[PDB]
Amino acid sequence: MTYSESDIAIVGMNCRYPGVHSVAAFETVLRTGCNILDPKVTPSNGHNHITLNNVYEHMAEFDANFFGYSRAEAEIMDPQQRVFLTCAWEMFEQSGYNPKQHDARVGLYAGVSTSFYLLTHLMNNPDKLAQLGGLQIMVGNDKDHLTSQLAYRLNITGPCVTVQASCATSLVAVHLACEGLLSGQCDMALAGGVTFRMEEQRSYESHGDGLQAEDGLIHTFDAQASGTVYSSGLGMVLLKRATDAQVQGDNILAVIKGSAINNDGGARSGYTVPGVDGQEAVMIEAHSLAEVTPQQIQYLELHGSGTPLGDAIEFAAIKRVFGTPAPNATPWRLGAVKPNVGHVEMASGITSLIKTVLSLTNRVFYPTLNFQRANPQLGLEDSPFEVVSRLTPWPEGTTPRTAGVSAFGLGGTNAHLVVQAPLSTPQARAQQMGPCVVVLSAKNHNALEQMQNALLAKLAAHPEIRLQDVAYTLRHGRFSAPVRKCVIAENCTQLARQLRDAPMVEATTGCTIYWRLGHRFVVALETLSDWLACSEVLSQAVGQLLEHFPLEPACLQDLSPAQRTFISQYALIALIDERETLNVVLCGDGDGGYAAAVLRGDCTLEQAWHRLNAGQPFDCSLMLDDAASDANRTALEALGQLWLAGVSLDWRWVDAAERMLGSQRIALPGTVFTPQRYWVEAVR
Amino acid sequence: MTYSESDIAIVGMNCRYPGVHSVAAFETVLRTGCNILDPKVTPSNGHNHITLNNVYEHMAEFDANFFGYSRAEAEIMDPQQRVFLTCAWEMFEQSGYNPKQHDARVGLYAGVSTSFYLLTHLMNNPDKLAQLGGLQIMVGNDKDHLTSQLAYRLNITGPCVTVQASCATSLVAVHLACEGLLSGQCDMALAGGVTFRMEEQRSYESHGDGLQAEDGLIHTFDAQASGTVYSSGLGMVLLKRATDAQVQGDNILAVIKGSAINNDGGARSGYTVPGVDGQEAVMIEAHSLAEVTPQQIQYLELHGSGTPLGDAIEFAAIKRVFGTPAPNATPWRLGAVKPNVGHVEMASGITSLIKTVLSLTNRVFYPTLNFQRANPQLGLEDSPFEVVSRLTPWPEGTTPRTAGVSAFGLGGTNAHLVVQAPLSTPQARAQQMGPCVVVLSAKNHNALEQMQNALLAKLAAHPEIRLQDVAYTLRHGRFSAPVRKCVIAENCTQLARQLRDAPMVEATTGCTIYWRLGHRFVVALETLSDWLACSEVLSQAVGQLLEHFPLEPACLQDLSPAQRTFISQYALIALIDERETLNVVLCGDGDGGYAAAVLRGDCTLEQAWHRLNAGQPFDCSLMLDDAASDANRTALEALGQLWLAGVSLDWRWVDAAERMLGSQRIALPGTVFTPQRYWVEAVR
Repeated sequence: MTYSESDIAIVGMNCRYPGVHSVAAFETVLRTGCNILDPKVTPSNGHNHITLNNVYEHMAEFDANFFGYSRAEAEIMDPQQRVFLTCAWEMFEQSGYNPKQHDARVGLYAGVSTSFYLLTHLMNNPDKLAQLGGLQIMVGNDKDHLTSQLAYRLNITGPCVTVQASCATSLVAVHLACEGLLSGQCDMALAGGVTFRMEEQRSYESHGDGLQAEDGLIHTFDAQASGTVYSSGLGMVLLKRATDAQVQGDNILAVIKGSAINNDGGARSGYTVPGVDGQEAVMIEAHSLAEVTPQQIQYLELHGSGTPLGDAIEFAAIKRVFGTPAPNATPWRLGAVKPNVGHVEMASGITSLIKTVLSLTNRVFYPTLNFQRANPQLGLEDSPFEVVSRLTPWPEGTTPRTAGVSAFGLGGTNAHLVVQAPLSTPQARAQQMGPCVVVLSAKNHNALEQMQNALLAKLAAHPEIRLQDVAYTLRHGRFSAPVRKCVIAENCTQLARQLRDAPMVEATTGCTIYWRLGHRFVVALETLSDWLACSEVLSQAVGQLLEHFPLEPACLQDLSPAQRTFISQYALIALIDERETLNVVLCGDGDGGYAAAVLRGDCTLEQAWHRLNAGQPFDCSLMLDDAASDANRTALEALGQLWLAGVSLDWRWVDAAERMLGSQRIALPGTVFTPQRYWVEAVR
Repeated sequence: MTYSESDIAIVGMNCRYPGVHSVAAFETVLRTGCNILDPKVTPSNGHNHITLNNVYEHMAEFDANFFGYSRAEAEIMDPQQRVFLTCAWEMFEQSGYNPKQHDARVGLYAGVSTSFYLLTHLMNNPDKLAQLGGLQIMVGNDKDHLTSQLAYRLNITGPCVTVQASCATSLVAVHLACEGLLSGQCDMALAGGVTFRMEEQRSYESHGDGLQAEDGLIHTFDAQASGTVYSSGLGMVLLKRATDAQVQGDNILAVIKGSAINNDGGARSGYTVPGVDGQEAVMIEAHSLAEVTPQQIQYLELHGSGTPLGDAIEFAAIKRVFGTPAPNATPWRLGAVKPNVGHVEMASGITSLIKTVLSLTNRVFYPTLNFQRANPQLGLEDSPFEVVSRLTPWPEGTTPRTAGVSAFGLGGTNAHLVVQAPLSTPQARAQQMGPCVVVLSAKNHNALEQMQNALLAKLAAHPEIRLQDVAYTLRHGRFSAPVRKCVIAENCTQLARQLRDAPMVEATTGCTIYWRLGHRFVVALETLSDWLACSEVLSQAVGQLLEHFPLEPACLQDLSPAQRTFISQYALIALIDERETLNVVLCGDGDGGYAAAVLRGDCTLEQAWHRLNAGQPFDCSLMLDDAASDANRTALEALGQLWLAGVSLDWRWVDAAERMLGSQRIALPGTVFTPQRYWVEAVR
């Protein structure tokens, strides 16, 4: 079985919370069932003064330098935007995608809280408030820019939309992303949200309203639910069409089957009140679009605000949508993330979604905290529902592991997802040992060193990581920085000693590329066919020589070694010259001379072709010759020394020369930022 | 020919600018070629101090009362949000749609500037800054709420998304709207933007940067272009699937054939610089999706910022996309709205779009101001392009009147539309005189009076308005307020004297509805079939009597008058009781008695049916009887007096009794707001 046409694959995630600096770490919070807010309640004038760990300490830090910001620009730029950017770049790398260069169209769908940095900090520094130009202050803080910045810095030209929808924002984004994928507007999309609280917002005063918790604890669905608790947080995911992700060497974490967004409309007691009708509606719609009955969903990731009324309503809407299960079917499992990491105004939804994805991949229901006793008004006990309060393994059913994710925003804008485990990967992967081109790059040697050591460290830690993957990932999923290092290895072990002994090369732009064409250079049918398959211009010119367009593997096999030399030789240098006319000198040997004369431009292709069939020869250094080493290998090294010399390659070239089948994008170490503090203080 | 599946019809518009309070008025500005900003330049310290008419005077005013806001809520609520809401309600009414009640799913796609009200006014009233609760201040000002509020107040449950994309916002919204229509997520959608400048933002200091005009004039594409000029402004449109709009009595103003949104990505000299590549790309994409060659577009509505560089780039991108026209083809016409009403940060796009739609409907190219002499670097002269600087009629070609609309936002987020004149309306409209049910409602008599007079005024002004339309519009396009007035008229003339003589009736909820069923009540086949067609429950119950499900017109025609009485009679009261079980007393006469006994619940339908075929009778006041007057008429009055008594009707009931064919939604007077000032002042 393969993925459904409407199936959106999650191929990347990233998140930040106070003291939680990686998805991996977040997972740990969920697993160990930790509450990062660590609240502190002080009775205060009949109310409760509550202090939290709800501010993302590191917000001030940024590699302004790396992202091309002046220190000033960085200081007025909203932390939210900065950290979001950093995180995007990271996630892209971790998902095996070169942040600044994109084969396919990329969409940006994301939202952000108001810039309390602006409101509290910037606006209380009358100096920097004007000395750096109001317009730029706006560029630094107006929500609109969140996406536009990322689109600049990651050179993204797809749909680019800052989406805003109170608490639902992140999931609304996710939805609009799926939409933009399925519509075709983009081919891969980043969707997410970010909400940072300033230090001034660490505390809060509890009024007894039932909106904010009296005890600083989100007692989702618990009898003691007194309200919610707001925190800093950031979340994002990388989505693409499952059908594509399957064959594009993506690690499909999970699949959004269907999504929906709506509003409670006027079916509520007042603007800021949830609407059973609406939540019901959205869930129904989503489940419909994901073509799933409630019975086929095992888990639901609640909004779980911790507000008595909100919880009460949400659950009502749930009961309505789910109804009764098949006799003796296990109850529906309910969970909530907000107890763990607080309510993250914008990045709530995506947080829940991430929690879910982790729940799926790890095949566990993670505990929902502060749940000591179901709230009477839910009547959960009699219901076929139960809140998860212990790490418990996600049992396997006759249908896929499947969960629903709800984000119900203040103001009544709602979003719902159906998320499903991915297809089990039938991996009879006869991992082929063979030469692989491993490449690292950085902005300076010192970084490259660190990258090197980090990678080696990873490989050493995970001996099961296979080279095909590494080599691939380090090509497609990383940007070609100016300081480079390239190695051809047979295995991750060997690699260490090579990498270390290998030289670091700063691209010296615009040198002479010298080409020695040897007698024989017979590269593999696959390689040549893939190479030619990279350019219409070639495929035609060759199609005419072979009297057979389009070109087909067999078609090439008929060619004599002596010919395939000429053709292979030509093809490569022609691809290079096409992508970038650089200073290319040539020099041929026997069967090489022919190609050499063509590429030089002494004659036309067919001219030499006929002359080669007639046997009428002609009279940074690279060579192309079986004699020296396996043609294919000679090609890899050839390309490598090119890249080192600072030529721009289409990695497909290398991929085709490697012929590594079933290679995979993997999460490796990546860009090494050294960020500084960029912060404006409020002048008292 | 009919509309394409992907064709989105614009069926409503609305806008506000300083001193421009209606679309109609805006049109006047465009026609008369007026520049509302009326700048004033004062030499100042080597620079120019410029004062404008760029603040929307009335922002402070609102019918908080009408929309259910406490004066506090209103005072902290962002003017942008308020005026937007008011305008939405208005536009809905003017497009013939009941703002608070929606047959189909409605989507909200809209964006808003940062709340300078918050920043400048609210935040300088330390009192009201906390005395009314931070959370509510956020609810009042955070962009997120723009849509959510509207969704509440207009009881909209569709997709609800605050979209943000700098200058492109409004058009990005429009796009996402079309998307949500075509995707099916909604059935009608409001898309728009709003940007209000506070008084503190009226003037500005000209630095010579080339970003803001030195003379307070947007010289789009003109040699003297020194920059742009920012203003207050609001815009919105009402969109739905053309194919539907065609048959749903909408006035299709124009059609979006295709749309696209993208970003300049990294193809620019710096974050705030336009990217030829990107603008090129977006236009191309759009034109592709609208399936049009440049040659099939006559007009382009420029971004026309008035910044030398921005204009220069835009035009380059245009040249690239359009190329050369067919020999001796008239040149492409270029226009820009920003000279007329300034640059409206968020509502620029939608403004341009409206200008375009007006350009189309009025079949004219409106003048682009401040254009005395093309800017050298454009090289417009040689180009097959021509900036429109005179009201000039839009000639007819062999292909439809078709234009492109560009919105290129700072930060590189771009949007492009292809907008086309609608299909010419084949209106063989044999306008049928006949009885029509005209209904007015308001919150209090005093309002109802005003509404009355307004309406009569309109009708008197436009004697060509046909009653079918009026009566329809006043049913579907208006909310049933508690103070009501209902009339059955034969023509708009007659109507006046009826409306005046008619009583105003305050719905007294839960009175007794008395039903007299007369011997005969044979309503038209159409009417009965439509009535039954309103409820599955009925269509089945009758389908069983007639042994023919689904029901077909002919099927009913076979029924004897004496039967059709019983069935018609039943059907109506059954529909009423279905929609709302009210206290319904009954009383029958001959053939009536049968229905009466059924509805009373003495027997089951078929029980009386068989008894009627056997001829075995039984033994707020309304009656149902040919004897009194044409059955159909009797039904209209019946329904009317119901509605007056304050019953909730499905207007389809009335529509079906009227049988007015080809009725149309028309722009009449509507809800009468009496708004107060809600404003927080800055405490110095």
